[PDB]
Amino acid sequence: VQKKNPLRNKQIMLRLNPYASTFAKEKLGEVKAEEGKPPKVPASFKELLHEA
Amino acid sequence: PTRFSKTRKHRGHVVGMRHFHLLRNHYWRPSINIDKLWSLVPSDVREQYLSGQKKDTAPVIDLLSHGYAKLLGKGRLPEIPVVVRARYVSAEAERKVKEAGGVVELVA
Amino acid sequence: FKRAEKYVKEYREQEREKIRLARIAKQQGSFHIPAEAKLVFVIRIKGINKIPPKPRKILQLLRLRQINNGVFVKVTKATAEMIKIVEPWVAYGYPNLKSVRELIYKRGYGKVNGQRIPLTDNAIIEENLGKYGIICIEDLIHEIFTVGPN
Amino acid sequence: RTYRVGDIVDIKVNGAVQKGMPHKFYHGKTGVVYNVTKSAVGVIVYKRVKHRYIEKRINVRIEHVKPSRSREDFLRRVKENAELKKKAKAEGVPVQLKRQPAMPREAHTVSIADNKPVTLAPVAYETTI
Amino acid sequence: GIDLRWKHVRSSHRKAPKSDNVYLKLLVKLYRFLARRTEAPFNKVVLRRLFMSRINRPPVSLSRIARNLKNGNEKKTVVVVATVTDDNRLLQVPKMEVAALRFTAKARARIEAAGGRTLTLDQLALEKPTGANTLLLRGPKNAREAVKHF
RNA sequence: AGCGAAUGAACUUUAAAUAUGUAAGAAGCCCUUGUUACUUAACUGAACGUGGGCAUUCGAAUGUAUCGACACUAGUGGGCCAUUUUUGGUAAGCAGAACUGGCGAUGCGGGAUGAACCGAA
RNA sequence: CGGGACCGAGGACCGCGCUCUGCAAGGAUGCUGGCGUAAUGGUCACCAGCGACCCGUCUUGAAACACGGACCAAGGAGUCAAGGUUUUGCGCGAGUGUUUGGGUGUAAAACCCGCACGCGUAAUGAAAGUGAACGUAGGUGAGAGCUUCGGCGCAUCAUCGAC
Repeated sequence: VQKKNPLRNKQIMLRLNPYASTFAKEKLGEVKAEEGKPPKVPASFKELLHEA
Repeated sequence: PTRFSKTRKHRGHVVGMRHFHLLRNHYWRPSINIDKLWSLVPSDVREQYLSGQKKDTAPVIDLLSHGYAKLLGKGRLPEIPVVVRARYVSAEAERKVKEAGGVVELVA
Repeated sequence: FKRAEKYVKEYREQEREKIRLARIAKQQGSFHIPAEAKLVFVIRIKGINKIPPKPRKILQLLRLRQINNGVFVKVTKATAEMIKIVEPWVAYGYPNLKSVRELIYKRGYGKVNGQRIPLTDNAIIEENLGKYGIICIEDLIHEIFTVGPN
Repeated sequence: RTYRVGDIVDIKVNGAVQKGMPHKFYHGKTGVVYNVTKSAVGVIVYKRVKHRYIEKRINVRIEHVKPSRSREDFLRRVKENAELKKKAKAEGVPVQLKRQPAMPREAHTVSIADNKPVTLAPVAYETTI
Repeated sequence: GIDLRWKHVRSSHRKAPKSDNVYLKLLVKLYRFLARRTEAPFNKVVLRRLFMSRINRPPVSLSRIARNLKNGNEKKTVVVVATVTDDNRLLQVPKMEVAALRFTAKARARIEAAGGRTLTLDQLALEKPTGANTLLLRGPKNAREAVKHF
C-alpha cells in the first residue's frame, strides 16, 4: 500500500539485504589501504610532466 | 422511434432481340433435381421405402401435381425403382433413374 | 547473505586492482590505459516538441519517451551510434556503484506482466528473473553494474 | 553481362553527363530486375513517402547497371554457419554462430622506452618559420 | 507529457451477448464459470461462440454432421453452437449425439428416429464438463448473399 | 596520409564527415534427379517439378498493450510559414521543386505586446 | 546528529522481515486544552492583489474586412412515406410470409382459416435450347478444437483438379 525507501528505512534495507547489518557493524565502507612504504614517483615521469 | 435517432444527439451541434407481347406462362417450366425427388413422397411411406419394408411395390410420382415440369439430375438416387411422370427430363437424370431401376414417363 | 558478501568483496578488489595496475605502470615508467566503460546511464533532458522522425524513433527504441527518464545501456558500437545521434536531447555518462544502488533502491520498478510494480521484496525479482540466476536486488545491482550475461 | 529477371542490381550512371539528367534520384540506388532488353533493363525501385513506400519503375541502360552484392554476405554466412556447426558436432565442442557488435577495448599497457612522446603545439613551429 | 507513438487498443471482440434472452444469459453465466474454473479451451471457445451473433453462427445441417462424423468420429459428441437444420437430401441418418443451441423439429425428429440423442448446452456441460470426446463444428460463414455481394 | 609504395580531383597501398539504397534464415540454405514448350556450342545455366541432407546453438543490437481480414460511415484531398538541399534569376526584391517541423485544430511559462520566436505540451 | 514544511490514503488476522517479552516490519496513533456556538463552515453585496478583447457567421492557410444583435415572453428549422443496402435482436427453417379475403368477436382490438401468390430452393445463352458426383462431394499446405497420442481435422485461406 505504500512504497518505503530502503535507504531511509533500515527495516526495508534489512528485508531486501540481510548483509547490510554486517556491513554496518564491520565498517566495510571505511576499509583502510594496505600497509607498506609507497615507492616514490620516477624522475622521468616528472620531466615528462613538466616538459614544455 | 424518434428518440433513438442521431439527430436528438446532434441537437445543438448543427441487348439481343426484342420480344413483343411476352407471356411468361409460355415459358413456365419449374424444375426439381433428383435428390429432392424422394422428398415429394410422403414421409412415412418414404421411411418404409428407405428401410426396405416394400419389396413388391414401386412409387409413382407426378411432378405436375407438385408443381414441376422438368426433372433434372443433380445428386444421386438409391437403388429403389421409381416411376416418374414429367413433362421434361434431362439425359443424365433419366440415366440415373434407370440405374436406380425406375422409368421416366412423358406427360403433357 | 553470502552472495552480497561476495559482491562487496569483488567491488573492493576490483577498485584496488585498478589502482594497483595504474601504480605499477607509473612505477615501471609506462601508462596503464584503463578499460573503456561498459555501462552508460542516459537521461532525456529535452522535451517532445519539434523532433525529427529518426531521433524520435531512437528515443522510442531507447524507451526515453518522457523528459527526465533514465535508462541503463550496455556499451556497444550499435548503441553508441544511436546515443550519438540523440545527443541533442539526452545527457549520458558512466554511472558508478553508488549511482546504480541509489537508483535501484529508491526508484526501482519492475515490468511484471506489462505492469509497473515497485521492487519492495526480493520475491518479485525472484519469480521474474530466477531463470537467469537473479534472485534478489543485490544480484540485480551486480548484474547491472558489472554488465553480466543477463 | 546478360541480366535476368529477379536479379538485384545497382545503378551507377558513369560519366559527367549530369548536365541534363531527368532523374538523378535513382543514381546509387539498388533495385530488382523485371524486364530485360538488349541495351536496356527494367528496375523496380521503392521510394519512401512519409510512413509508406511507393513503388517506381525505371528503364536503365546496361552500361549504368552492375550486379549487386547484397545477399553475398548472407549466403556466405549461411555457408560457414553450416560448416562450423558440422565441425562442432564432429568435435563435440560449442562454437559461436552469432555475429556480435564491437565491444569496448580492455585495459592494456603502453611502453615508453623507445616511443617517447612528442610535445605538440596548436601550430607547427616549422610552419611559423 | 509522454511521447506515445503507438496507441493502446481497446478490445475488438464481444465480452457479453447483445441478446436479451434470459436462458442465454444463464448459459453465459454457466460457461463463464466453466471457462474461469477449468483449463479446457473448449469452454472458452463455447463461451465466445455464445457471445457471437446470428450471422457469425450459421446453421449446420445433418448432412454436414454426417460428413464430419466419418473416419473414427462416430462415437464423439457433436457440439454445434448454432441451429441444427434438417437436410432432406440426406435420405438415411446415422446414430449421433448432438448438443446444440436449438434444433429444428424435423432435425430433432430424424435424429430421434435414427436412434441418436439431442442435448442442450447445459446438458452438454453436465455430461462433458471438460469437453472430452467432443467434435466442435461450425457452419459455412461465407455462404450468404451479402458475403457474395461483398 | 604517402609518393625513404608504384605511377602522375583526374597519383594511389589505405581512407573521409553527412545522411542515403539493398540484404541480414528452418517461411531458409544447398545437393541430387529428370523434363524443358526458355536458353545454351552443349545436360550447358536457369525455370519447372522430384527426392535427400541440413534442430547442436534458428544464426547482429535495441524496442515490441505495435496482428490481420472484412463491413459500414465521415471530413479533407493544387493551404500558410520556416530550417536544410537543389535549379534559376533581379538594380534590389524574388521564383520553382524535395524532405522535415509548426499552424489551420492548441491551452500554459517567457520574448513589455502579438498567426509563424524560445521552453514546454 | 540536528532544524523546517506538506501529507495520514487503507480499515479484524494472513506477508516479507528484524535489533525477537517486542518492533519504526503490507499507509496515525497517544496525551491535553478551549468552545459546544454562527466559534468552524456556507451564501449574498462590496473593497483589495493578480488574471481576463463581444458573441455568432463568412472567408482563406489565417487574421482583418464584412453581416446580424435595443430588451423580454411565447413560437421557430434533418420530419414522414415508398424502395434499397450493411449491422443488431427475435421466430421458423429448405422453407418462409395469418391480416387481398373468409370465419369469429366482449366489434377499427384480440383469436382462427386456407387456395393462390411473392421471395428462396439452379444457372447460363441474344435466342432456339440445354442444365451441375470418376473419387467416404477430390488431392496438397496451413488451421481452432478433439484424440485411443497413431491421427481426425470446423470455419476460412492458398493452390491443383472435377461437373
